[PDB]
Amino acid sequence: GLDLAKGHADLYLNTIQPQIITNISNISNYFALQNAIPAVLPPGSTKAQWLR
Amino acid sequence: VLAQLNGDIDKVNAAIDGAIAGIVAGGLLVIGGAFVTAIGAVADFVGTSTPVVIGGVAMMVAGAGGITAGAIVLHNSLGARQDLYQKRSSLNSEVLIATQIGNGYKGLQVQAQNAVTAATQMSNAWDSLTSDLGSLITDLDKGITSGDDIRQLWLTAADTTVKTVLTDVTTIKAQIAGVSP
Amino acid sequence: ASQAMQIQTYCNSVKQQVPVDFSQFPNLKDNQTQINQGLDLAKGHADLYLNTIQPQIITNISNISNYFALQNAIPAVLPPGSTKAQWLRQLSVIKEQATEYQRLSSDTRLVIVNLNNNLITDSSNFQGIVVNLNSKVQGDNGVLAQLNGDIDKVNAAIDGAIAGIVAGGLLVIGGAFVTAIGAVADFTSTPVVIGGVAMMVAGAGGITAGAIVLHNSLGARQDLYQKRSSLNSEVLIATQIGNGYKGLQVQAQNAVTAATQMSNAWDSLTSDLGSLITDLDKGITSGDDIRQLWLTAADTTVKTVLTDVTTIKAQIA
Amino acid sequence: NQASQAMQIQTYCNSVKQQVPVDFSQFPNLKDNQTQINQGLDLAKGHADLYLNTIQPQIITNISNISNYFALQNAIPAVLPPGSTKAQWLRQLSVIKEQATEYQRLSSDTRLVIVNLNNNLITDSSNFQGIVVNLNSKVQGDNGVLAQLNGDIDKVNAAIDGAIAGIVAGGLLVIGGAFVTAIGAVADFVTSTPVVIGGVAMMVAGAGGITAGAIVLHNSLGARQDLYQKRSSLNSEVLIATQIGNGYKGLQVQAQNAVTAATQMSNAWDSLTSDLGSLITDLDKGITSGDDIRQLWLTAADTTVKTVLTDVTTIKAQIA
Ligand SMILES: [Cl-]
Ligand SMILES: [Cl-]
Ligand SMILES: [Cl-]
Ligand SMILES: [Cl-]
Ligand SMILES: [Cl-]
Ligand SMILES: [Cl-]
Ligand code: NA
Ligand code: NA
Repeated sequence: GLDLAKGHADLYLNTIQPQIITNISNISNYFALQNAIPAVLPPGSTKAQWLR
Repeated sequence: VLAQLNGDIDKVNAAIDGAIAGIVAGGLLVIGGAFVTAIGAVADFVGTSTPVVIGGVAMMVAGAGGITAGAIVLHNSLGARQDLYQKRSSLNSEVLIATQIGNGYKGLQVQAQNAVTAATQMSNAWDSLTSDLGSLITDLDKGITSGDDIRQLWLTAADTTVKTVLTDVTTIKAQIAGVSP
Repeated sequence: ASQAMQIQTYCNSVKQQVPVDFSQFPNLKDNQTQINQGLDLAKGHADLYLNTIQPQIITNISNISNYFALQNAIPAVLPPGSTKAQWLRQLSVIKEQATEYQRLSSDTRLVIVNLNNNLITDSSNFQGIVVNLNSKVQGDNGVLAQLNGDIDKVNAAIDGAIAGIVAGGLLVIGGAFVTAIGAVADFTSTPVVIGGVAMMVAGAGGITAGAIVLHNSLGARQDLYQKRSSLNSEVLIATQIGNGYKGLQVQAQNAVTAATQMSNAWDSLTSDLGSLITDLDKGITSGDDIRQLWLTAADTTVKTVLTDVTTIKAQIA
Repeated sequence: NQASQAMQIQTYCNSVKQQVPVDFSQFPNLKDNQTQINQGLDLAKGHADLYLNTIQPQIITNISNISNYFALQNAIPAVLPPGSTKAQWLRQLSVIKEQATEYQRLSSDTRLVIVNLNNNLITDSSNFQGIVVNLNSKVQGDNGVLAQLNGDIDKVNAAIDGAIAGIVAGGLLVIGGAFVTAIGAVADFVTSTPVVIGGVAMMVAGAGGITAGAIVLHNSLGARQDLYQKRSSLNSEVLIATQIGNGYKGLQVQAQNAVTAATQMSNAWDSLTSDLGSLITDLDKGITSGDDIRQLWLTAADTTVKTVLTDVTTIKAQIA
């Protein structure tokens, strides 16, 4: 019973926890892009470019 | 099991109490008897004083019996007693640990359930972002908004709320690294 | 103290312990084999950390730390004077490099997993030692209570024996006086010279009887208080070692926390390198302004990798 | 080291969510405490979740929106700004007044959310106090009983001491009698039946005492064991109630602290609402007033915006 429980703990510690931490990198990256958009499209740029 | 062990301990402790009682009683009979045996002996050297010389020697034999009997039972018992009290303390510890593991599982179950909630909230947060970007794409395409005012939205957000999210990211990473940002 | 300093402390501390010898206590034979096996293993783990893992972690991070110190940014636009051809090679070489470092980061994390399990094992074996000692002492205390009771009871036998001896002595002195008055009382008086000598014989009886019961009782009492002194010694040793292992247990538990924090720190580095790899790859295979988007994002991401590097370096010092 | 108001509620929430429901199925005397605790807990977790993923974000949102708008409009033009028709100036004031009115409503709405939060916390705090009280009364009861059991065990120990005394007495009579019986027997082979009877009498009496004592003993140890099982059971029950009790006492404190924090949040939002109201009044009375009276009200509105910004910083502080 105990051995199995430790198994469950390991799965959390070495499979799920990293996935959660990766999630923070993904959030960090999404916002890196979002704040880049207005830096690469100068003031007054095609609706076409913006949509891409 | 525990009930049996306690029973076994009660017997051994009783045996030992008994033995010691024998030894105290024994000693008194021997001293008492040696006095009776000595008076009865120099009363036969003058009637019918054998009735007390027997009683006196009876006491001494009984006494010496109790003493040597107690001594056997005692030296014999003492080793077993330690073994019994250790068995009990061991069983108590092991039952307690078995219970603790069970409680541990219950707790882990709760942690996992809380993790589901948390993960679900994360999915929904991403879904709002995607859907909200979709709305923005639609609004631009239909001509409700332009890249000139959308730019201002994002830069305002960069000045405040997005900057805040980025801060929280640094802070979270620090706290799970055990470091002071 | 840094995470590494905490594990380092635990390791140095565990290595300094001495194996136990409870051969004088048959009741602790099993605790001994448990403690010594546990200890031996723990020292193994400690050595591995001190001479293999800690240096390896410091190494891998130094290499990463240096590379990104140089490449502290990503050119998003096309630097002054380069064919687009050269720029794509320069981005591709960084992407390859980053991929190599991601793998190293990921490998470091596996090392750390192993470290965590070693620490968790040690912490656990120690908790077990304390528990098993506690239960032996709990047992000995039940017994000790009984022995104290048993000693109190026997003291009665000894008090009795001594009473017999004093009673005897008084009869002898009393009788010797009656025997002496009865002897100079013909001046008719053999009835009291008998009573006087009877007293003396009875007295001498009580004295030699009491002396047997006494030498016998003191022996039963001495036998009991030897068992007690033995149990007291055993309980004292178990407690001494117990407290030792309780302390070690704490150090180990703290080490687990520290190792777990290290894991998380490396996971951020790996994930963040992944983001950088993606951003570069999607920038290398994209349109003119889409390229700039991804490369700008990659530049933000490098700043993040540098942050992750400082964090790991902090954990170490 | 003192934590923000939101951090305090956040802590309580995270703390309550991590609790495990109890199972006192081994203790019939605690069946009611169990259903009370588990219901109380379940509800509390509900409240916690609501705070963590709905209310706290809502509060942070509303304040961000307010914070941004007034960051831009950090002042009120009390005179006619360089190059504008009086007509344009009145539109610019009217747009701010409309905007402020919108924010006042949002502030007021946030306050209702907080009221709800306060009641949730107050309910949780109360349910917890109740749990502790009901556990305490069960333990107070068990302690009355325990005292009696200890007394009862002390009494029975007499029966056991007696039984053992009987057995030792018996043994001595048998050994004593076997010696008398043996001397009386080889005194009849030298003429002594009066002592061979006395000797055998002793042996029979002794064997009687021994087998009698053995019954009384095995019987008494059983009565004592029956009593100390009830005691060990009560001790277990008292120990569990105390363990959980102390847990709920602690939770109760966390909740009480959370109430205080939520109440402080209420008061902070009340100041913002009232202060926005003052700003709305000052603008409205400045838009419909004389030349220098207009300037009075608009100057007052400008002071009032500074005040709104202060109120905003206060709320932001409460959150971080
Ligand atoms: Cl060994
Ligand atoms: Cl490596
Ligand atoms: Cl041990
Ligand atoms: Cl009950
Ligand atoms: Cl709202
Ligand atoms: Cl309750
Ligand atoms: Na170990
Ligand atoms: Na709530």
